[PDB]
Amino acid sequence: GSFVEMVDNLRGKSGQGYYVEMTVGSPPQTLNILVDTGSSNFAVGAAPHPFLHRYYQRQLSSTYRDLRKGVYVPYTQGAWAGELGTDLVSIPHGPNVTVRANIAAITESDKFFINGSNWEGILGLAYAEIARPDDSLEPFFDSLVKQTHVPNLFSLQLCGSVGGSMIIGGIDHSLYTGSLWYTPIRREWYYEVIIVRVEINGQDLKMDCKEYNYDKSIVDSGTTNLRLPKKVFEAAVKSIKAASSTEKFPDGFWLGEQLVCWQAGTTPWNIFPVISLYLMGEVTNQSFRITILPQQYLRPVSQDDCYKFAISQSSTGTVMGAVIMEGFYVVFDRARKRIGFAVSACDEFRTAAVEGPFVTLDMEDCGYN
Ligand SMILES: C[C@H]1C[C@]2(CCN1Cc1ccccc1)C(NC1CCCCC1)=NC(=O)N2c1cccc(F)c1
Repeated sequence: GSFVEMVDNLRGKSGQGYYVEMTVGSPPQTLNILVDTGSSNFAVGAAPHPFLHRYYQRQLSSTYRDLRKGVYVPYTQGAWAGELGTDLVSIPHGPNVTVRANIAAITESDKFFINGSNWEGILGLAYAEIARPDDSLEPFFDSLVKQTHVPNLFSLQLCGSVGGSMIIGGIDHSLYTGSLWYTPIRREWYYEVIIVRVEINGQDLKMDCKEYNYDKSIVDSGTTNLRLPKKVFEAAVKSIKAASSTEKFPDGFWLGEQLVCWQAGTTPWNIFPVISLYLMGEVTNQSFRITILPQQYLRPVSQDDCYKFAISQSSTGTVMGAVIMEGFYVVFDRARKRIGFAVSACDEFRTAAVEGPFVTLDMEDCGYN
């Protein structure tokens, strides 16, 4: 294929995110950057930190332009503070272009960088509406499309030391099998989508579909888990427990407070159910479903394989994190305001699936207002 040089451009450590090499400034300064569809800022570590192997040195870059404005980005689990500026940016294993982009130089942080993750910055690929300090700070992808002829689309193949591909400007047919099924991007802020039905081993969870998207459902490459709103998490855990009753697990396992380990190569994948998420399709009353295996929602943490239940509670809507994305080739079709899912080219009894079409009525009632 024509996008061959972008294949395998992602690396990472299990549960520590996927990173791409990005070259900043003049002379070049290459750093490993977290690929995050759940945020909108391009920000790099710019001062020594115990968890950083390297950092951006603005004084060494002749093309760096200080924007003379600070920036602060807080989250529930951590935060960072820095200085705004612009500099020349290229992705050596990405598109063959160089752009002048906004860059936040991280000078201080709290619980943001991960010890041993091998990444030193973050590439927020979501929209300007959630950019900090505000929506006037143009995200990297917007700068890329405005300054070059690169098509307004990117796609991600995250393979569960990890690897993957970020194809910028198109779709690589070698990265998937079967058909690509599209769900609309409801609103351009996060990559917001609509889940219309949930099944555990083919059994309908039978909740009002508004609950699946309360207060939003997002596609986020930067979040490890499948995060579910409290009511949905509780019903989904109750159903998963019942479907996996051939073995008993402590309550704390389902809450992520306890891990369960098995002798190398003996994990009884067959005892755990498959999870199906139905997404709103592109045609009236049409939906499709994506099916997740336990190999995706049970994440590996000697002669023992330890696992964490990677489905967790949220009070800020559903988050379809790397747990969900890892079974699929995911297309962020920004030009047509849609997200595509296909079976990824990366057991003997079951496989992750993308199936359709299904008839689902009143799907418009599933969205939060
Ligand atoms: C950007 C952050 C935002 C993120 C999820 C992960 N990415 C990526 C990431 C960053 C650092 C380390 C690991 C992942 C988040 N996302 C929410 C989704 C729902 C709607 C509200 C936002 N909440 C958090 O607390 N996060 C977080 C997690 C760890 C460290 C950190 F500093 C922040």
